[PDB]
Amino acid sequence: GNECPELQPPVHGKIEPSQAKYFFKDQVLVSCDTGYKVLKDNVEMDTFQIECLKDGTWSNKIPTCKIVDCRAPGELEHGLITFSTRNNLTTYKSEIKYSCQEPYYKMLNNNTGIYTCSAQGVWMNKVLGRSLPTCLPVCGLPKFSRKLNGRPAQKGTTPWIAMLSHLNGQPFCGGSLLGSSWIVTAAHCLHQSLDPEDPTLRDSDLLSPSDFKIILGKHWRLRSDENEQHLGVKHTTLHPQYDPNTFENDVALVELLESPVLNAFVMPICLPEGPQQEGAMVIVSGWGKQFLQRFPETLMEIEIPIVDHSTCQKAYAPLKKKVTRDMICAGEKEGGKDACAGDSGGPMVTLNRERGQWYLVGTVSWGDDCGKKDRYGVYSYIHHNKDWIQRVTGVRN
Repeated sequence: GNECPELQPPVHGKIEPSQAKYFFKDQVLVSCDTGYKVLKDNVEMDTFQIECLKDGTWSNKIPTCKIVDCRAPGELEHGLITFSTRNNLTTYKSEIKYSCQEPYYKMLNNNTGIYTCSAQGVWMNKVLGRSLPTCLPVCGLPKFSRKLNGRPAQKGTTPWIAMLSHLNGQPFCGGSLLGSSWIVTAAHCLHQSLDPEDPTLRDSDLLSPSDFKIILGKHWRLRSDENEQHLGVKHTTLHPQYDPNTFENDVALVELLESPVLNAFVMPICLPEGPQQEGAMVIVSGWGKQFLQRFPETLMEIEIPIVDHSTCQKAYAPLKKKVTRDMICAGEKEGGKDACAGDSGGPMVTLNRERGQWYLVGTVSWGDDCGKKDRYGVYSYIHHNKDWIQRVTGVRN
């Protein structure tokens, strides 16, 4: 030998140790700059080692430096990936952009959604870092308009209402879609009538996810739509302080087994962000006979004002029925037939201007027999238990 030829550092790389002349048994590591790695026969490596042989030749040839590949970006549920070039580059320094599926979803915290391929082969966002953005369900924004009591509801104007039916489709309660997977309803909808001689709620009384289903995007009471989504039930949670005899905290939460596809006919209703006032106008909807002579063919609605707590209590006091602070009343005049509005668990909503958003004020309560509640319509004051609901479902407006 015994000297080996001068070595050429690869592009975007280097060689160590850097000697003026190399002689037998000398060794060198070939490495690459930040964002690049050594490429030897399609195997990536931090360094590759060469040595000077006795005959004066190097053990191998200088490999090359290949740019790092962040590979395929993480999937954003309800979101979209938009590359910053027509070639969809997933390599070092390249960028992509996450966008939520408008208008049915919006990005949480309005994160830029921009991710860059880092030197360590990971897509990184300035704020979240490695974590992906969150696409939230847009609530209370109906896509169909209102033509402008008692009256059949216009198709598409109540995309949040849920029908709690038997496995065959027979309704027995109402409900509202919250977030992506939750149905808020009345606690007394989720258990069989208790024994008058032993009025205590027990687990066997509760009905199971196998006993009923949820139907969304439904307009006709008995007829079928193409918009109807029949979903199975996963689990149910009645309010911890639900009293089936006084109907205190008569609110419950149904976790759907599979989530509905959000569209022009199926969207969640917004949670309350503040208490309601006396005289405030609300809308109550349902499929029951309600204030009608006979059962309707389509969903029904009625715009009625809120009644101040006190006046309600006073009207029910002579009947030994205590209207608790977790309850809200509505209607026009006591015994005015509009105290029978809605189905148990059904929604009571109102408009938040100029937010142009609808939100849930209460759920129909005190049972499905209006004779036992003819003074005023009593509902589970959602505002009162917003914390528990938000705590359990993890839902945000």
